[PDB]
Amino acid sequence: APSHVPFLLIGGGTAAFAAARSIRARDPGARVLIVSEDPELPYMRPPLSKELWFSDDPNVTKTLRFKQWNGKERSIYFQPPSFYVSAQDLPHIENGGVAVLTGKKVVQLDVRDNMVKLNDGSQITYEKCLIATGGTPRSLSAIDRAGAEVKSRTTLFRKIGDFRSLEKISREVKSITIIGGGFLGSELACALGRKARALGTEVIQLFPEKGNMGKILPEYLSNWTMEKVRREGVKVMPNAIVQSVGVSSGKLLIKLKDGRKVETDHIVAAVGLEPNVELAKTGGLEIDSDFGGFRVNAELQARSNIWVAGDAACFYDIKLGRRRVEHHDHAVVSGRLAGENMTGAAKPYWHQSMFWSDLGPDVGYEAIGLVDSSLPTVGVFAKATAQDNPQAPVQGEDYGKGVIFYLRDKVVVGIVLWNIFNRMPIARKIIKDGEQHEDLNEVAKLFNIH
Ligand SMILES: Cc1cc2nc3c(=O)[nH]c(=O)nc-3n(C[C@H](O)[C@H](O)[C@H](O)COP(=O)(O)OP(=O)(O)OC[C@H]3O[C@@H](n4cnc5c(N)ncnc54)[C@H](O)[C@@H]3O)c2cc1C
Ligand SMILES: NC(=O)c1ccc[n+]([C@@H]2O[C@H](COP(=O)([O-])OP(=O)(O)OC[C@H]3O[C@@H](n4cnc5c(N)ncnc54)[C@H](O)[C@@H]3O)[C@@H](O)[C@H]2O)c1
Ligand SMILES: NC(=O)c1ccc[n+]([C@@H]2O[C@H](COP(=O)([O-])OP(=O)(O)OC[C@H]3O[C@@H](n4cnc5c(N)ncnc54)[C@H](O)[C@@H]3O)[C@@H](O)[C@H]2O)c1
Repeated sequence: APSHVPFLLIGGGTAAFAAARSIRARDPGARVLIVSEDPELPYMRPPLSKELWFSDDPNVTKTLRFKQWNGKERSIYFQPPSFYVSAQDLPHIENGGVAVLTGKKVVQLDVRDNMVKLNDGSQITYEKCLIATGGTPRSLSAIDRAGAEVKSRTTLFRKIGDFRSLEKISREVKSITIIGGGFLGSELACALGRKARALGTEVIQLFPEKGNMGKILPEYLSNWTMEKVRREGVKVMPNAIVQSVGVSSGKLLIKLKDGRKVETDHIVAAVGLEPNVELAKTGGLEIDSDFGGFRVNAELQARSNIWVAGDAACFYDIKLGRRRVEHHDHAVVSGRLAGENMTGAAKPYWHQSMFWSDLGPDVGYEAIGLVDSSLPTVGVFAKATAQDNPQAPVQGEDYGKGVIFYLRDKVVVGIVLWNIFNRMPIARKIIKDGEQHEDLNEVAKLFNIH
């Protein structure tokens, strides 16, 4: 660990890596240090809830290689270890390169003196710095307030480590319960459901909302989705409010506020994330009270010499207003954009990032913009043409293929492409134009629906 380094990147996930690759591309001589709390070198997370589960290789938990949707096999890691330079070496080695100081944590930040202090006492000074701290899984107070007995049987899910433990458990218990109906809970339910199909074991998913992906999708579509998650071999329990959790003769017992009791062997809790904003205290950086995370401008800049990117960044979108996005692709785009800006670029966030998700073979979608079920929607499908806050939506209908528009005024500000491939460039085009559209059935033709 050197005492000075030109570019300091705090946090060793997706955003930070994208930043490093970007800086090097715009300054082929650059010297970049990543300080990373995790012992692991930068890796992507999506395969931990999706592809690593569907691998036919039994060695998959050691190899950590997966197949992409298009044949090509690869590693979970961004680069092979042999592509980074030592932390000690980084000041000298000609041409520079990227170093990763693994297993250390930044615990104090002094913006005045361009300096960080590590948890071991080390101090580093910097010319340019990026916070890319990500966030931590939220906990359930019903679990927080229980005993060792309970907590020992409870998983949060974020790291490679978590994928090794849960994969092991799935192979040796009879029943697992997922608590949460968002992205992680739902994707996990499917992966575990396809696994339980072989052994005839059970998988329960329960949550407060009426159906999966309640905070993202309109009610009709969220309902349609839940039915598909069931068909993956999952026992879905909507409208469940967890009251308490204890053990009874070696088993977990979940008690719902409705009087029902759920018995199970293990619990995974997917109930959102808390953005990692500890450094904001000592650094004296503005936190956003509405969205959470560090408040930064359109260029991801907080103070001079310091930028924020990824899950921890609340930024200004010139086109869609202030936001904070927590998705893989956004981490890449914003990390890459901060890299450019740390090497003088000065460009505002403009190329919109996107996301995607899959729940069994029949639910596959991509999305862009402000995609929030609390906004008015207009949806258009190969069966019906439904509006929600050309008529009001009917559950039980066929919703296998369509596009859903999310509105502010007459302006489309978010789109979800529902089992439709290869039309993302047009979704981008529509968000960018920001026209007040007369008839959205016209706009929908752009996506081949009809
Ligand atoms: C299982 C899983 C599946 C996902 N799948 C998808 C998907 O399919 N599609 C999609 O769009 N998104 C998905 N996401 C989101 C994706 O994982 C991105 O990683 C995340 O949105 C952005 O990563 P980031 O670099 O901003 O933060 P992170 O990847 O969280 O990295 C931050 C790193 O900083 C370290 N750190 C924190 N504080 C400090 C500190 N103070 N000092 C030093 N180090 C610190 C943390 O340990 C962490 O390693 C998924 C997430 C998970 C967990
Ligand atoms: N495909 C994807 O984009 C994808 C996949 C996996 C993970 N991720 C990321 O992983 C992170 C965390 O995943 P997540 O699904 O936990 O976050 P999330 O925000 O999607 O989940 C929020 C869900 O937590 C549940 N919840 C909140 N409070 C609860 C409570 N008190 N009791 C019971 N349930 C409660 C609700 O069901 C709510 O919908 C997110 O950043 C997510 O974007 C994304
Ligand atoms: N779009 C997706 O469904 C998807 C899937 C996995 C990962 N990602 C991630 O998103 C980022 C860039 O997005 P991208 O859209 O250019 O990724 P990509 O390179 O996979 O896109 C290529 C095209 O493949 C299309 N496609 C056609 N048939 C598909 C199928 N059967 N299953 C999945 N996709 C199919 C997608 O719609 C996309 O337009 C990358 O980080 C990538 O890893 C996207």
